[PDB]
Amino acid sequence: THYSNIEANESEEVRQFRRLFAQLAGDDMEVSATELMNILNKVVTRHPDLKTDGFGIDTCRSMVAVMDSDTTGKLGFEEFKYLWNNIKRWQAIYKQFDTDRSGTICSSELPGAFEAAGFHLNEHLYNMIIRRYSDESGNMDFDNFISCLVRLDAMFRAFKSLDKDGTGQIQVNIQEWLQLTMYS
Amino acid sequence: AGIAAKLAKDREAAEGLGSHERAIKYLNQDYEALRNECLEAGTLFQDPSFPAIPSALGFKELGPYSSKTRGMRWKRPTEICADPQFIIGGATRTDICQGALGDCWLLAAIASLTLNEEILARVVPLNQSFQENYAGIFHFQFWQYGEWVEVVVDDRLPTKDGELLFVHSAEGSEFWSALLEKAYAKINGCYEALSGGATTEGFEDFTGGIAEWYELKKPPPNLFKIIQKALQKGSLLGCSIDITSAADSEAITFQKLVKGHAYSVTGAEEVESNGSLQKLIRIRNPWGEVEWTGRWNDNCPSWNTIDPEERERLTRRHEDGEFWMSFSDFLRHYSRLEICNLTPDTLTSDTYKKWKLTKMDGNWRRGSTAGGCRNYPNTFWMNPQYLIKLEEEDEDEEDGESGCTFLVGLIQKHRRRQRKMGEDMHTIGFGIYEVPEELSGQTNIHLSKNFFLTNRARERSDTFINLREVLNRFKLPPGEYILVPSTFEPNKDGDFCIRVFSEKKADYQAVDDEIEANLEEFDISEDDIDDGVRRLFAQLAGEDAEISAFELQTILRRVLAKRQDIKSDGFSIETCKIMVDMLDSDGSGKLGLKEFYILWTKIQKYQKIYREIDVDRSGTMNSYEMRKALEEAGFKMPCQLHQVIVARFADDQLIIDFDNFVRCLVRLETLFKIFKQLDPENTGTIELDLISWLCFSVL
Repeated sequence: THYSNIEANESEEVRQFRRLFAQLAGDDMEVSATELMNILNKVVTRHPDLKTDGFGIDTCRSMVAVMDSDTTGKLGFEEFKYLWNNIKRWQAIYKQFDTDRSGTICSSELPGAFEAAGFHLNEHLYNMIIRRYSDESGNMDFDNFISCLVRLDAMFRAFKSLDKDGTGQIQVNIQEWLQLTMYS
Repeated sequence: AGIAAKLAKDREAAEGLGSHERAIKYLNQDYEALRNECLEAGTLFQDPSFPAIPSALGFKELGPYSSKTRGMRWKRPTEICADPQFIIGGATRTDICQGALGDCWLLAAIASLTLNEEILARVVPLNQSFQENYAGIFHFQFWQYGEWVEVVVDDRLPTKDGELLFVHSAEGSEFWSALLEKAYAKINGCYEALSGGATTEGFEDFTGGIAEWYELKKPPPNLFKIIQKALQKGSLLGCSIDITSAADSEAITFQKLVKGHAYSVTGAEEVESNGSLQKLIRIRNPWGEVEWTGRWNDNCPSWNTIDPEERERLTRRHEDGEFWMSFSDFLRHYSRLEICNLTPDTLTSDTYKKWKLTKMDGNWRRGSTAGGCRNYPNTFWMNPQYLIKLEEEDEDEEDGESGCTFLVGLIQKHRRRQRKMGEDMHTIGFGIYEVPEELSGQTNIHLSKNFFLTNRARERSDTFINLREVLNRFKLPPGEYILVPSTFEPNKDGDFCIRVFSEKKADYQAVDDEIEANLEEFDISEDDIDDGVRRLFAQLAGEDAEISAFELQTILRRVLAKRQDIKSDGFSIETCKIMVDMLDSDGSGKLGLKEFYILWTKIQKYQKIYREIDVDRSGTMNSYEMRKALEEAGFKMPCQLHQVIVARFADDQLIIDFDNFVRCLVRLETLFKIFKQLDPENTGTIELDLISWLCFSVL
């Protein structure tokens, strides 16, 4: 019937997200990669103090895939709150390391940021994230920054999920391997 | 969230979670833990997942603005009766009744559990009381689409004026049916979620069994045997009477009621009456009261009419709900459903025959596995596929050729849209075809369009209905068959469970493609490339032959797409960074000359493959055409993997353009070589520490 799920401890932002969700899905309360994209490219793009051009489709797709457990290609409502919380959080740290608004963050400035974002990577992972996300120069704009961190955190959770006993190790067949690596 | 969660869960299920023994724990609540906790603090459980608020009752129909749920107090049994008994011994009759807000169907399913002590103890753990370690918490087991979920609940019950509003025992001091109902209300989300419900639905939810129903004004010409094989199989058979527009008549020597009161079929014997042979059906009124002229009508004193005490002493033995009317009973009773219990249902008691069970699980996903009906042959062959194998046929003497009987039930899982039960149901059905031979597709091949095209079905789906489970009892000769579960129309996402009750063993597999990958054996070199790419390439490389992923892009865009942006012209950087990772065996981030011509060539083998499919200078490929595009590309995969590809690179218009088709194939070829290399001994698995997983998890 009329949309339910009532918390009484709503918020400004979220509920507008929530209203958007229903206006596009409703009781389904699910959004796609493109629908999401639009939903993020406003509460992140509208700020005259954050230099970014918005999230790329691939970013949203990775946003949708990592929070999607059934592989339906749709981001849930509740899974959005986890992510957007993390996003409204990494945006924070972002502008700390980009206080001269240029739409990207200085090459050797990024470590402080990752160390700050709650991710202290080792030699090679830092190499991995640069190769993969650093643009041309070796700098990084908010889009890759957020995506990287979304995909990163989710690969910590993924590991810990397949490592219940706690061996800091994990065994996967090829089915799983591919699903884990293709759906991220 | 994410497959590492579902894979993790799939492992658990495989190890035993969701099984009656390891029932899944709803909302991570622990009955013992929570009870222990309250046991300790000397307090009572107040469920945090099911508040004694209006939302538990409903959403303004049994909801918060509405009078129905106004001024009513949630009382526990402690207050309701003097010696609150949860349950009681053998309990002859059954005096359970609805409240001014309950539902008729409810009492039917719940009452049906009192017919068997063993089958009630399965939904409602008997180890519960209000005397020893009360704390105010009870638990129950509900079977949810192929799996058992344990549910916790506090004994707070909705009462207005001080009486139970929902199900309750009229006499007694027993409250297990009250709390069994609140529990079922909780796992459905709302007490008002139970409305619209069907007893066939509650049977299976309270059983694990498969309930097949039959309209009695047009039953099977083999319904008696049907009734007999079930009765000797401990099945819970339930017949009812219809209430059609104030329908309360006699219809023949048959009494005067036409009330919709649920009865059970506990007996069915065929007896020789003066040489005639009478098929009798023993009914039992779950509440007790008899009220049925005769004993068995038709010149009734037929217990002396050539019917020896050698069978007369058998009848009229029991107590409570003692009827035995003639099968011609069809006059009255408008309906009948039997829950055909699963193997473990009976505590291994050799008492009743047992069904053979083999359930599966599947998904339907838009642009991949959402095939549709046999009505849409373009996409049909894309639904998951299975194998039914029959060898040992049924046992009775002789009746209608063939042999092997199998009761197939296909059920659809829920998906944040069904506010109640019975609603927002997809129209589901399934088709059965017989294996013409295939020892290749015996389990390791996925049947394409061509097979269902040259292959008729047999009895298959009788029509795609719009309900929770669609049934179909069969009896096909001893062989091998393929079941293709689906909805009617394509693109209808959904999960499902396809079980199988056969009187005899039946090998049931999940016929699909193995994860295969086989393409180029590009043995390197410098020569033979013919100084062709050599010349103009080396020219593009600043110095030796290295070209980074950012260089690869601009370079590859000058070639393809002719240069007019729109519909992704050239190759996105993720694609390019992917095309580098696939050949950069060191970490330079740039590509040499051998591992560049490789890219150039393998790419040429992608355009040809994209257009050989997308006949139209539109630069747009449909989804369903991927399984086949990944085919002539070296890779094959099971349904899951096809689902993620489409869910990762497809458009909302179910389209995957060339760029996403290329990163997809390159991203995909890379991981195969990573696993294959980590696994030379071909053990089928790979070990990895977090760091390793991190080096790898970031493409």
